[PDB]
Amino acid sequence: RLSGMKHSAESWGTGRAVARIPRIHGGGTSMSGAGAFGNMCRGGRMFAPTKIFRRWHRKINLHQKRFAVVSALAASSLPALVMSRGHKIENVAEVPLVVEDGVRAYE
Amino acid sequence: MPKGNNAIPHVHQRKHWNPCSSQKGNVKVFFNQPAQKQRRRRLRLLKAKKIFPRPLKALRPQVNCPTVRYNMKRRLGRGFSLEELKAAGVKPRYARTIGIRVDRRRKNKSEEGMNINVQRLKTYMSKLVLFPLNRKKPQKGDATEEEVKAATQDRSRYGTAAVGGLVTPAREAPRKVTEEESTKKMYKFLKKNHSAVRFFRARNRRAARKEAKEN
Amino acid sequence: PTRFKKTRHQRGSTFCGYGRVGKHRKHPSGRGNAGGEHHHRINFRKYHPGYFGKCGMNHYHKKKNTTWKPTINLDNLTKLMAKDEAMKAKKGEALPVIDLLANGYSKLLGNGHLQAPCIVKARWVSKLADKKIRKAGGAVVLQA
Amino acid sequence: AATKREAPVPRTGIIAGFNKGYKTTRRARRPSSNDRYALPHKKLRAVKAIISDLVGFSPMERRVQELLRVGKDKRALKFCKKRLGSIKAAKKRRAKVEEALRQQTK
Amino acid sequence: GSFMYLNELWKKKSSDVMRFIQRVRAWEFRHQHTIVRLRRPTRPEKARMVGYKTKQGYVVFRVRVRRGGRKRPVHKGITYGKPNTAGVLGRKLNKNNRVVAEQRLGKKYGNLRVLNSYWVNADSTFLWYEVVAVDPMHRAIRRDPRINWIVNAVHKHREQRGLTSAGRKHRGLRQKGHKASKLRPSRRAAWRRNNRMVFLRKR
RNA sequence: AAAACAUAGGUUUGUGAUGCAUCCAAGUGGUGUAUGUCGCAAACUGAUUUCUGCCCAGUGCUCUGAAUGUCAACGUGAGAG
RNA sequence: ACGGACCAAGGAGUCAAACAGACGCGCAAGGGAGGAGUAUGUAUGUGAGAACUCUUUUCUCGUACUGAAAGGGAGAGUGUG
RNA sequence: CCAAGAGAGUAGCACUGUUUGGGAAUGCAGUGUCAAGCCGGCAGGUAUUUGUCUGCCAAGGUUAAAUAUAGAGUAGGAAG
RNA sequence: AGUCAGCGGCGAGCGAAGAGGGAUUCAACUCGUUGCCGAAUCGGGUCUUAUAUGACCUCGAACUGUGGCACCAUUUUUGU
Repeated sequence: RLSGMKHSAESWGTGRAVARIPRIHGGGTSMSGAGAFGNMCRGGRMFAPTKIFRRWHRKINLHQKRFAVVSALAASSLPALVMSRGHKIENVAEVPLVVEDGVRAYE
Repeated sequence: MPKGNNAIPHVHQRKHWNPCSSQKGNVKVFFNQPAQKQRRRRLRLLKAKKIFPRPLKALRPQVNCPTVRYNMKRRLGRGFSLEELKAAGVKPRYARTIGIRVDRRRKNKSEEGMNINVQRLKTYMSKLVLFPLNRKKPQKGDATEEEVKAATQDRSRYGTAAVGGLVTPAREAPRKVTEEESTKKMYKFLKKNHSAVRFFRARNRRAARKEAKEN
Repeated sequence: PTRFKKTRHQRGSTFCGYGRVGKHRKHPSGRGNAGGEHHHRINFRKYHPGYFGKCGMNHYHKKKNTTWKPTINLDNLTKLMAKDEAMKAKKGEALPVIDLLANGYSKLLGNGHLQAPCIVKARWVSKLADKKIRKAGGAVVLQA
Repeated sequence: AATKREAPVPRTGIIAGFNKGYKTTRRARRPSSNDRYALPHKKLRAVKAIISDLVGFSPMERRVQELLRVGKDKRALKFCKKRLGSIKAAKKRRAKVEEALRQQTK
Repeated sequence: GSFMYLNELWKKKSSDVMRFIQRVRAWEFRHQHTIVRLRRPTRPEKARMVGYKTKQGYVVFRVRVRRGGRKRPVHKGITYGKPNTAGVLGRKLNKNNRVVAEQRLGKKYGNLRVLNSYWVNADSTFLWYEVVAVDPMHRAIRRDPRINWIVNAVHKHREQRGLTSAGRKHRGLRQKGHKASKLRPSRRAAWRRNNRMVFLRKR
């Protein structure tokens, strides 16, 4: 939830010879004063934290989804395409090669 | 920044309570939904299994139901109509045992409803099985035939025993206006009906003025 | 998607194409709505004229369903109507039957010139139907 | 009260313009027994009154009463309205004291 | 049912007669310690009608709570703040005195469940409520299948969750839809609802 | 680290307990005060010495002063409401 | 004028509503379901948020606008008399 | 031969505050004040009286299931 | 419906309900004011019975626990 982000760390400010960022609070740790919170810091936030609504999702129009498939179905038998598709069959004959449904029972 | 002429100043997610490195908080995504679907489904089915002798959906009335926008529509509404139930005859308590809803807060606005409903009621009943108990006499309601169903499994949807809708369809008419209607005035004239009410209304002109003009 | 974004095209480049001038840091110089009146006036006035003040009149607790929409105009209907019908009834010796409700609406406002008398079990009409329906020998039945 | 419930309302016959949606077929409502609501369920009265009697009056009641006794009777406009609150109530008190006195007087 | 009398009689608050009754009570409390068990109510009519029905487990308490309002306590009465919630006797106090009262009873022991409570008296100082409290341990009570609901897990208090009708009053419950509204899913819950976020499955 | 403060020494108020002074979320809370004007509280002045003028208009303060200007609720009587 | 001793590894324009354009993309006065729900095996499973969908009810937005309102409201067809 | 047995310093009102998108008041809380012939009571989003008409019948009392889990939850899966 | 509800330096900024579709549900429930009453019909204890029940005290309980009835009824009402 708040990965990185976790010392009671504060920015040290200016006059201190240094870039003016948050730094770790505490001594001895020898994390002591080390840059804090964000992006650029060791173990820190990253820039842009990783959001929950990504649009991992969609609609598709129904006519369209289907329509598309529909083109595809034809092109499932537009043979060159099919061959081209990595499909090979030396066997190749009727495109599609239409088969007994009797096959289906084979156990 | 880029030049593109697009749809002015927008986009939204970069607003309130979207928990940041802060915390907050009002969270309620739907991603659970697959699972949820399943949760509805898996359960639902699984429920059936358990219940199983039972026709599932419980008979309720049919209604025309609300509004203007709904003025013209019917839905099988909540409850029933004790009055109707009465009118078919049936002890409500008992009805509840049969699994036909009851109600009260159906105050029951008009006639039609009974009529329709008794038939609904009846119809279920026609399609009744009712299980008896053995040793005990089938008798009580005259509960019926052990093998007849199959009570179990097809839960049931009550819509089968008594269906939803009802409406009346009107047709072809070579005529009418000729008797009359071509004269029928509706260049306001059949507005008049409203008009009067409006116009004579409370704070409206015909009631106050006229009366005033009179004395 | 990431790859399309300007950013990709715009790295090594400081400003992000914002201008070398204008080292416009990540702040508003403005911020949300307001300030429209001083520093944005011209825009405000211009692009969203009629704002503010409030005037005319109001209807508290209004319940909009109650008004929910009713209107259709003429030729419109026929189209809804079976073409068989619409290529037939014309004469007045067959008035096909139209129930507004399914169409939605409730109110009839003029327009159209049709292509068959028919019956519209219709709920309200403009002036024009007395002059249209009627003129047509087409029909309105108001509901009851 | 039963002055509000009986063979009501053969609504008629068509939408708008003083009549509206459908010539009702006004079902048999309302057998609504909550019209039991007090009435003079005799019990109520009986008790209330005994005790009413038993307790005498209120200061105010008397107070207004005085006003009557003189006849400062637009007065209590205030007392009844303010003291009791609302216009009905006002009315209600008004009867209430008044009556009690008036018959009390005989 | 004698209560019918009792009740009306009981409405006669504003009178001398009562005020005798009141007065004795007003010396009695005024003499008396803060919270006391009772061997019976002093207002049975409400009690029985708020449900008291004569057997063990039913416990009676009379309780004294200072009336008035309150100050916003602040050290030395100083608020920094922007103006708004100011004043020593500023924020007025949302929770009700009864409710606090009950609640204080709720706090007062390590048992009792407010069944309910009613006001009995108030003076210039104290409100008295007579509190119907129940223990949920008597074997008869526990035995009692009518009330035993009282026993259960939700009853690890009640009064501070806001469960009396009165508590429920400040808790706002009215079923009058457009005067029922917001609080109907608590204060909060509905807030959570109402200010939800874009959970849109698809988009 | 003094020409500063403290300081004895100077001067006035406020104030006698159902009080004064005063602390306090609140309580039968606190402290001055386990006490009572040789008292307390409060401020000013700054050994001794010697003196300390004029102004009360201003601005405060004070007043037991006046009494009928004003000054909130508050009441009070007055119209279908 | 500032910053800049050195080398590794870090290290900064994100997700995202309505919305304007652009463009592809669907269908077209309709379109977009849409919430859901059903639904039957591939067989882990299954009677696929995500598989396939599949959809009656439709829902929802869209396919006249104008008036604060009360409210009305478009071939004022064209033409024609 | 008839009965006909429904919640009060509460409701209400003022007042104050607080609170509400709720508007001449959405609540609440305090304080004061403080209701029912029962031709009643409550509601009917512009104050009022005034009258109808429309919907309910409060102020005691209990009640799965469908929901949550939101950051710190615990038994036992499934994952990316 | 971020709406013709609307609040709001009325600005900023805010801002809802009803219905519909829909999920889930055969979900609904008590007391106090009704004649309830031939030694409280109760409960605690005890003791029986293998628990109630039986039984008996206790003594909680006639300041009222039971049962019955609970403004939807009971048939309102009258067929008493």
